[PDB]
Amino acid sequence: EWGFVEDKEVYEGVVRLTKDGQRLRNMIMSFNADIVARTPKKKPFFWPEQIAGFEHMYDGNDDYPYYLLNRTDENSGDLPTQPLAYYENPEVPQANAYMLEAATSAVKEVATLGVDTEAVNGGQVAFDTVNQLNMRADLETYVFQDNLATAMR
Amino acid sequence: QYRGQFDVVRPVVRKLVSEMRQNPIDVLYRPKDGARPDAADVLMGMYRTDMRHNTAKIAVNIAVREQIEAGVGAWRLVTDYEDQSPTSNNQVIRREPIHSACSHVIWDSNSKLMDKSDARHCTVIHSMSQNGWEDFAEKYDLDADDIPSFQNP
Amino acid sequence: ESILSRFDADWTASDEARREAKNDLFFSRVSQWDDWLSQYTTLQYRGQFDVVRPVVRKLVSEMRQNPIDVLYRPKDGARPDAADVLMGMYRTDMRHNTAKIAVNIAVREQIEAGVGAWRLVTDYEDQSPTSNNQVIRREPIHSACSHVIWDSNSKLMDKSDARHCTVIHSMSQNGWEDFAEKYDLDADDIPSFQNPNDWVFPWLTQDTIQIAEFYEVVEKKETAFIYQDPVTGEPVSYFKRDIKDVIDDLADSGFIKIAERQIKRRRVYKSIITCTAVLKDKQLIAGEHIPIVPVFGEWGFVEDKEVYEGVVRLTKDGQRLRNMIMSFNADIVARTPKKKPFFWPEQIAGFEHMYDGNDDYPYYLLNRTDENSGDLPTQPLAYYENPEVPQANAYMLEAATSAVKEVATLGVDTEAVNGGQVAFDTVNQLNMRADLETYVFQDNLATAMRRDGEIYQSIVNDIYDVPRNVTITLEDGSEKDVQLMAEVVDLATGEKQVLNDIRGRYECYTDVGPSFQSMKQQNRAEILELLGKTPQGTPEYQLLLLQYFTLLDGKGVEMMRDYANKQLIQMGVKKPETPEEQQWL
Amino acid sequence: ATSAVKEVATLGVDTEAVNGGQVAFDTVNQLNMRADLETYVFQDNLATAMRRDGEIYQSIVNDIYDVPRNVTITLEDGSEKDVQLMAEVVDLATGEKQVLNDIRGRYECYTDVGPSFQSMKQQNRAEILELLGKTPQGTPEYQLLLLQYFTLLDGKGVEMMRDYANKQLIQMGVKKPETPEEQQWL
Amino acid sequence: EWGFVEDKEVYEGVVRLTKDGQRLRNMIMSFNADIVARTPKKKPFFWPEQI
Amino acid sequence: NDWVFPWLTQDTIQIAEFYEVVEKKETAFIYQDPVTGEPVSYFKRDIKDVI
Repeated sequence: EWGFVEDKEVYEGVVRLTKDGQRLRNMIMSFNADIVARTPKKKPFFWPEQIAGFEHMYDGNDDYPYYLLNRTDENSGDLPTQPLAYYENPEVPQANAYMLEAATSAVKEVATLGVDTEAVNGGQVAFDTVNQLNMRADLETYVFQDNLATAMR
Repeated sequence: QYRGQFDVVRPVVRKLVSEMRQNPIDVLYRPKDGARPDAADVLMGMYRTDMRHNTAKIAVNIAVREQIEAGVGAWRLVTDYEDQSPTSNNQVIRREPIHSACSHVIWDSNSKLMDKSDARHCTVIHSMSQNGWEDFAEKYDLDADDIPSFQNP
Repeated sequence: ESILSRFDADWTASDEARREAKNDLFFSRVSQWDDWLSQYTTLQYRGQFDVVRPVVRKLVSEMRQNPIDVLYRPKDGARPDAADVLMGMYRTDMRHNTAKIAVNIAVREQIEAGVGAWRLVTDYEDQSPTSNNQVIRREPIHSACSHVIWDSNSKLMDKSDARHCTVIHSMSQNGWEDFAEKYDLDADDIPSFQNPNDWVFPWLTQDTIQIAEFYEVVEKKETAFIYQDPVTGEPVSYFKRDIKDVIDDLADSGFIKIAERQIKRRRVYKSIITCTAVLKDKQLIAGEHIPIVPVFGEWGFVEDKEVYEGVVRLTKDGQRLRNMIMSFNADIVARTPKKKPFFWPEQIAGFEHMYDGNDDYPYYLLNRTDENSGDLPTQPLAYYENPEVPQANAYMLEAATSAVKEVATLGVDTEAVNGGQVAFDTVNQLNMRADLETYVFQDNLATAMRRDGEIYQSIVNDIYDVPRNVTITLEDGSEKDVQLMAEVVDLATGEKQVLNDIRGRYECYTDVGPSFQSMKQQNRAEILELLGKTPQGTPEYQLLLLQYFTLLDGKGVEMMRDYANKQLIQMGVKKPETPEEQQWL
Repeated sequence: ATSAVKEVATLGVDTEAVNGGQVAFDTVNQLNMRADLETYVFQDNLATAMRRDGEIYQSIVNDIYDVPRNVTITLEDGSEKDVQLMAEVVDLATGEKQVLNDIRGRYECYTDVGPSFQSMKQQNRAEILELLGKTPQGTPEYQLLLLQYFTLLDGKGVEMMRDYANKQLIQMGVKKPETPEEQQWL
Repeated sequence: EWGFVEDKEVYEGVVRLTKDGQRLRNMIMSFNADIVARTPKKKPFFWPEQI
Repeated sequence: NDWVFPWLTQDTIQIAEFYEVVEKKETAFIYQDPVTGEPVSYFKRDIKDVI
């Protein structure tokens, strides 16, 4: 089942509809599986002197006190500085909502074929009419070419 | 990185494969009144006295899936005229569809529908099958070094 | 290089692991052990995820639709053997396992994993000769196809090619005493195979000592009726034909040859495949009927071998995120020493015993008295964090809700038909009844003869040669009782082992198809409605008199067989099997 | 996390009525019964016979008859003569054999595997999971029901199938009870 | 009647999902029971000059 | 017994008796020489079909 105008017969098909259309799914893969390399590396930064200590810090030994801090700082005076923001966030979760919904809608479209309550001259479709008989490609029982016959004895 | 999880498009056509239940469409050789019905003595045994237990009814479906997947072809036959101990009329024909091997096959002849005589037989090609190679025993067996050269896909 | 045959052509298969291990072997493992492969730095405390199994099991149990019970199939073409007394073909079949249930443990994994059948001892195992019938069949055991890659496969189940391909079980030890039933073998067959250890040998199992048994391998036998000519003395007189007639008969003219199925023979030299090792010294076992039926499925791929079907890979990386959220959550509670109570403990931790009793109203630790700094307030009521509550992963997986389950997709419909029976019913019924190789007419051991013709009565045939007259039953008689009044004791035609071909030897009728047939199934199975198809009538009830008996094989109810059959009189309905009731005058 | 526990406890989720929930685990049952019988009845070496399969002493009653002269038969009339278990002439061929050995009697009588119900007039009376009253009726369908609701066989008062049927109604003859002797007159 | 892998094998139970299937419910247990003893007296404190 | 574990009970007091382990019984009466050598005149059977 192929339609054509140009000498290369082009298919007519279903699954090729949404191929790149639903790459909208891979945009969750383009964030958490790929550009997640932005990894938080969250540092509370206020008074650990210089950040490089001995290995005890991130191994979590039974010795509790985390104090690294002592301050006599650079000369400016009467002014703060606020690190608060830190690193990054998840990406603006709005505009991505309807894309997947449209793809899935086009998907529930292909689940509608000859839809009936039930029965009432049921669900025969194009593919049945074309696929019904290879028995009629097997139609041959000496139907035109007759050779074999009973011939009692 | 980590890819090959996508898939998930399948189920849309999984509804289209399952209609096979009604694919049989049972009907058996309705006679006419213009021929001789008195010769019908053998007719009542057509599905019986020759081929009775028949697996090939599933072989239709093997073509049914690949159909929506891709084009549907046809393949080799072993003559149904067989065995020993001759018997009565006993004729029905068979064909068992295989899976694909039509991929790079290129046909330009007619390729619409064939009820009647038409083009006889033209082109059959398979790439990297095995099948009846070492089974040459009963056909010709002279040399068979011919083996044309193609650009393999 | 002639004798060696296919193994050198089969080395490209078993050379090394390549891609047919990592990709394929996921077929049967998904239900077991774990998922992740390449991703670096995987962490601990969850060692068995499952999160596959719920997919397959229930739907594997959704294939149970296949009783398909219709039996004792009568032959409609001509007389089947023995008729009324032969009903017992299914005798030993229905009692234990086989097609009724054991197909459960037999088929097992097909769509999820590789499928097939496994070993057997001899063929027909029952000892004692007797009058009854017998049916015995396969009893495979354990899951030996994982690493198996066996190639001769281009086609189908029923193919006429080399039968059952090749037979090897991966490793067998108990079997050491199982094949001990042969004659005094040196017991060391010492095969050398390479099962890749990557030279560090992670697993230590050393099992060896494997054999293979057969005699006729790919026995090639065709019609080939006397095709050759004596003139010119051509070599290679090996016979060939397609259709018997062609040239028709040159016989009555000339060319008398007349040799029938006696050949001093050469056979194909593929032998117990190996380079330098062969034995082939006087062993004979039956012939290859081989009722053992390994089954092999069908799905899409270029050609030759395949990466076969599985449905679970949609979820595998939907699984990974349920495992990775424990990488984003359970770890940070361990990364947090929970609260560090320092706002101006200038003296750090002194007086440790103030942590003894953990009450101590006078906490202190606080004085100021320091260098020049200035007042710089701090508000870590949020501590220092950029907290992200998992809002993204939730919806990322909400589109994957049904797709992370993605199964049990079948059997969805209102009611009745258009239901949950897909090709797998007819494909696994192809795992059941579709084998053409078993059939009936096979003649090997003595199951073959029924009456046998007695192999005697020729010597007694002289009675019809007696002179004077020949007369049928006369002169009454009284004590006769049972039938078979015997003087001539003569039959016709002949009785032998088999019936030849397509006469009398047929096996099983119809195909996959209706569950209703011609024997008295009306009875107790109707789910919704009941009756109204055949209401009352005056002849109707004398029609339904003989119908409704459900007996099959009963005991107390058997007087049915009497009926009115004493005197046929005005009814004379069935004209039945046994003359013994009806023959009195 | 709740969605994990819902998965494992589900076996054959179904609505109601037909299309039941039988699993392979149900078949452990007759794997256990077969784990009994074929470990017992598949070997009978000694005791099947009650006393040595008749003790083979009684054969001595054969003493005078096989002599070629005439043998006494044809009881003159008789009324109460019909009672079971008497021995005078004792016309019988050979005798029963113990264990298994040569001829038939070795291995017999096992269950018919299938749905829940059985038949000793049972899946006749099954009904249950599919509606009710599936029995059709007709005018002489009550001669099928001259058996009526009789069900449990050997019971004391369901025994009506025998005594009530034992004499006067024998003009019918559809019955076949277990009763030993009868005959005699009216 | 179960599946198989090799030889005879570690037994597959329905409890293989239930091992950690309870998961982190227990984490809400972490904040309450005995760990108030770890916390030294939630201190309501201000302007307490009593020296 | 993992020798570090405090658990008390050690002694057992009970046993069992083997019977058949790889013990082969054979009948195998047929098919060997009547008179001349009688070497290995008794051995197991393969096919039951016919001589």
